[PDB]
Amino acid sequence: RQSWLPGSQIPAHLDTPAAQALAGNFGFDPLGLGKDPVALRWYQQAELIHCRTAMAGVAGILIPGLLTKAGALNVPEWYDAGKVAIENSFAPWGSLLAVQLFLCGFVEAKRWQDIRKPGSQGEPGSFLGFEASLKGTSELGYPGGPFDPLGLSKEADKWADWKLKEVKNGRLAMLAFLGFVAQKYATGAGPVDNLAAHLKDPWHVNYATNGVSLPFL
Amino acid sequence: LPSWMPGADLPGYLNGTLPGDFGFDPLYLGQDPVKLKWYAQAELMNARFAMLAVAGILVPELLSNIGPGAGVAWYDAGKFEYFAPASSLFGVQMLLFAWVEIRRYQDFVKPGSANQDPIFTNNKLPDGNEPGYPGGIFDPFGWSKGDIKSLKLKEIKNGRLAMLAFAGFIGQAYTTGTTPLKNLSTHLADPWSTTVWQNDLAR
Amino acid sequence: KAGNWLPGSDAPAWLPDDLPGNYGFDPLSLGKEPASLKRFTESEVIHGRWAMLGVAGSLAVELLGYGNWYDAPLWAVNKATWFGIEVPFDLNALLAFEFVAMAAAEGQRGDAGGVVYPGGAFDPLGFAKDSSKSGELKLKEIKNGRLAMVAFLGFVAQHAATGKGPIAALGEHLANPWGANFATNGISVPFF
Amino acid sequence: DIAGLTPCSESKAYAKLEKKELKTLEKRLKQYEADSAPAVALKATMERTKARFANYAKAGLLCGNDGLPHLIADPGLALKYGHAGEVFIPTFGFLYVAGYIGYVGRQYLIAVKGEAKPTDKEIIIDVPLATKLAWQGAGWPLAAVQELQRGTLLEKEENITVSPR
Ligand code: CLA
Ligand code: CLA
Ligand code: CLA
Ligand SMILES: CC1=C[C@H](O)CC(C)(C)[C@H]1/C=C/C(C)=C/C=C/C(C)=C/C=C/C=C(C)/C=C/C=C(C)/C=C/C1=C(C)C[C@H](O)CC1(C)C
Ligand SMILES: CC1=C[C@H](O)CC(C)(C)[C@H]1/C=C/C(C)=C/C=C/C(C)=C/C=C/C=C(C)/C=C/C=C(C)/C=C/C1=C(C)C[C@H](O)CC1(C)C
Repeated sequence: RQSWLPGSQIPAHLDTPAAQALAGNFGFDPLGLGKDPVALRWYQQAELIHCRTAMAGVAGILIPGLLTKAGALNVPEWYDAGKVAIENSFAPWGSLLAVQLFLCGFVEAKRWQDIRKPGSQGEPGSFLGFEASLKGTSELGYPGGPFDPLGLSKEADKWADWKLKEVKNGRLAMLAFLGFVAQKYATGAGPVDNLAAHLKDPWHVNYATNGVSLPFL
Repeated sequence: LPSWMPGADLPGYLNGTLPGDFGFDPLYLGQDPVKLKWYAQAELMNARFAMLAVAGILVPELLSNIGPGAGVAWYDAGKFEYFAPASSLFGVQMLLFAWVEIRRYQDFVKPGSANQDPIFTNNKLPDGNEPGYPGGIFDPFGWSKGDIKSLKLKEIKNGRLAMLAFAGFIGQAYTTGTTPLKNLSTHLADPWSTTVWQNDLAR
Repeated sequence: KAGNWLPGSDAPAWLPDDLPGNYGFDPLSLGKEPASLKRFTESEVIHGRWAMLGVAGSLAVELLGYGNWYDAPLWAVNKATWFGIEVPFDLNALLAFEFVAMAAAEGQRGDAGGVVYPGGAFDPLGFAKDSSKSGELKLKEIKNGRLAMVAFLGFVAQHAATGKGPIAALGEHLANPWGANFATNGISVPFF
Repeated sequence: DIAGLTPCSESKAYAKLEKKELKTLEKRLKQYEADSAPAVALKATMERTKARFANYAKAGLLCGNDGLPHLIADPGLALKYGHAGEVFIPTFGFLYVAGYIGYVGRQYLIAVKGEAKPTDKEIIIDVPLATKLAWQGAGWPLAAVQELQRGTLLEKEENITVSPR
């Protein structure tokens, strides 16, 4: 099958039916973190959550950052948007962070108890009418019901394809956010400006020339 | 079987059931038949909107040079009054196309299930469903009498040609800064000093 | 079954036919379980009745001309009135009387388990003593109630957009229809 | 600032100590040639001294009455006044590398106990297995908390005990 290195030996914990049936399996565990199956289940879940919030974050970076170079959407830089928004806002950032900690902690603890027990949040009586539509969908980390409204996960002949598109776009968006942080510290401009500079002069404006990323040369 | 490149080995999943099946898929994008159904319907839709687009870019400019509310170029249609702001027209467009588009999509999901008029329930499209090829009132002049193997192939050929033409109009306009019939008039005035390489190097 | 919310699609096997307003609309499958579906039928009828009362009240306030539904608590964010006649009360007293009366009435309603259509002294004119026209009026009741819920959310969104009442915004839509809608707004469609 | 300590870039004994070290180095410098290697080495010494005092004044260190940098070991007070780089970031860096060394040693011990000559693999080091575990030891905090949560980090009471207990 496909692998992150042709010719390297695939680790024996990533070559089982439970590991090969997951999503995006290419045999990449050189540090051996997923040798424990309980750890691999927990890390599957952590990867899915980092994938989805990284895609949402990097979309919030790029689409306002692309459209601010066109006419509409005068949006500040992503490392200035918190300051500009909290000047525009009504609440202090501490109160806004406290509200998001409570509202996220509720939902997070729901997901946490679903990871602990899969058939957990469907106790009859524990929710007003949520309780029927808060079980899993036989695969943990892929809930149903109000999550996924449009029924795209109903056809089984598309399902591994949707999984693998999600895990690839998520890993690529995580690389994009680590890039956003790194470029921000190195260059001092926005990522669309970094892309415009690498398109204006590729052979002279890159990380070999910024004077930060490799300072021995 | 007329190949896109004679002598070459064609992909086995392409069989002539689709209109304009010439065996052209070097990136193997049509291996899954579900993706091939989606791509066939999307080829039809992009092709038909591109044919309408190339007609709507040619004919006002083909009439602006000869003997009519405006002779404005195709990419400056937004800076014209049209009795209303463009946002309201955007909203009207999105409502009416939400209706029509979701009705086409329900036909594509369940073929033979979007045929009768919802208000006047006697009106109905006939049972020759063929998702992507509706018929009935969408064929009011009584065509399709021919097999359509030929008419479908002419439809996808003119559509591919107009898709390439619209990708043209965007590229030619973004490069030359001007209008496509004036670009064709320059290529007819002096084809040997006005090529893509001539203008690209004149940059 | 009152119809089909999307033709061609099938009805879910958990929504029975003898139910007021069964268009089969359940994409999220929220009521696949019977106790949930019972509670949601109760909640749908109660939300519909409160929204009919609220929409009729906001229409009556703005048509009779004492402000809109948004100007009505402005004396208490800051003297009350009703039919133009001033009412001699304050915010804390009103909240006290409302909390006591609604706690009593709501608590009497919540003691009964699955009563959606009570009758009795609630139904003095006795329209529901036929068991067929009562069901047709149940269907009319759930349709009017869904329409008034949509109308009240339209009131809230329309005022958050334009800052005006619904009858005044309807006057704008009748005066300049292609120049006063949700797109001259500048809020509902963020571009242009 | 904290504990009555002035910042080093504001402190005067810090500047006096910098001037005194430069005075000693230039009194040693003034008895040589110009392009001679002792003069070159002493000018490199003075360059490193000026760079060191400038870097310590730049890092925001707190000086006392003696003009010497003082460190703050309290997580909250350091994170509040911008001093996490002197105790707090060094303690988490140390705990990472010290658990690295300990976890690689523990994995080597468990790997060599499962043979017919554990003492022989303890006297003559298996270099490929030791380098394999030394590269795989980078995920030691995750692997350590997983071995903790499985109940395999710890031996039960099959340990050696004395007569008393
Ligand atoms: C106000 C609360 C409310 C509740 C509790 C119900 C409950 C019900 N509806 Mg009703 N419905 C409502 C409002 C409500 N509805 C409104 C306002 C409309 C018009 C849009 C409808 C139109 C409708 C149709 C056509 C049908 C139903 C049906 C049903 C029943 C089955 C569906 C189900 O199990 O999900 C339970 C429903 C909920 C838990 C809804 C609670 C709100 C959710 C969680 C969030 C909604 C937020 C909303 C989308 C925000 C919109 C913002 C906007 C700007 C886009 C159930 C009894 C079916 C039926 O058999 O009739 C009895 C049916 O065919 N409903
Ligand atoms: C209950 C049905 C209903 C009706 C009759 C109206 C009517 C109106 N709206 Mg309101 N509105 C509604 C629901 C409704 N709205 C809902 C559900 C929302 C939240 C999405 C809004 C949010 C809103 C905003 C932000 C604005 C308006 C505005 C207006 C006015 C201008 C027309 C327009 O652009 O509409 C808006 C169009 C829609 C919301 C899309 C239609 C979706 C509806 C719910 C489908 C059902 C309609 C039905 C099939 C046909 C009409 C039935 C009716 C005769 C009973 C007009 C008086 C504007 C105004 O102030 O004018 C000056 C304006 O800026 N509305
Ligand atoms: C090793 C023992 C130890 C000792 C003696 C101190 C001593 C101090 N801490 Mg520190 N702290 C420590 C370890 C310690 N810390 C550890 C391990 C953490 C991480 C969990 C912290 C995290 C921390 C924060 C966030 C803060 C302090 C603060 C303080 C100072 C005042 C609080 C006090 O008197 O509580 C006696 C200390 C203990 C009983 C040890 C436990 C420390 C707990 C976990 C945190 C105490 C914070 C306290 C509730 C905040 C008081 C606010 C203050 C303005 C009144 C005091 C110098 C506060 C400060 O900056 O003062 C200027 C402050 O805001 N500490
Ligand atoms: C696998 C493995 C295995 C073996 O064994 C070993 C090793 C190798 C070690 C490993 C690897 C690893 C890695 C690589 C990792 C990485 C990760 C990442 C990158 C993440 C990110 C991640 C990322 C993320 C989440 C992110 C997210 C983001 C967000 C939300 C954002 C937000 C925002 C916005 C919108 C805007 C505004 O204005 C601001 C802010 C607020 C800023
Ligand atoms: C069905 C379903 C199913 C599937 O499964 C899923 C889904 C889709 C999710 C779902 C849906 C849902 C929905 C649509 C919802 C909505 C709702 C609403 C809108 C409500 C309102 C509701 C509303 C309501 C009650 C309202 C009420 C109101 C009122 C009383 C008012 C009052 C008032 C007045 C008089 C005036 C003054 O001056 C003030 C005030 C005080 C203001």
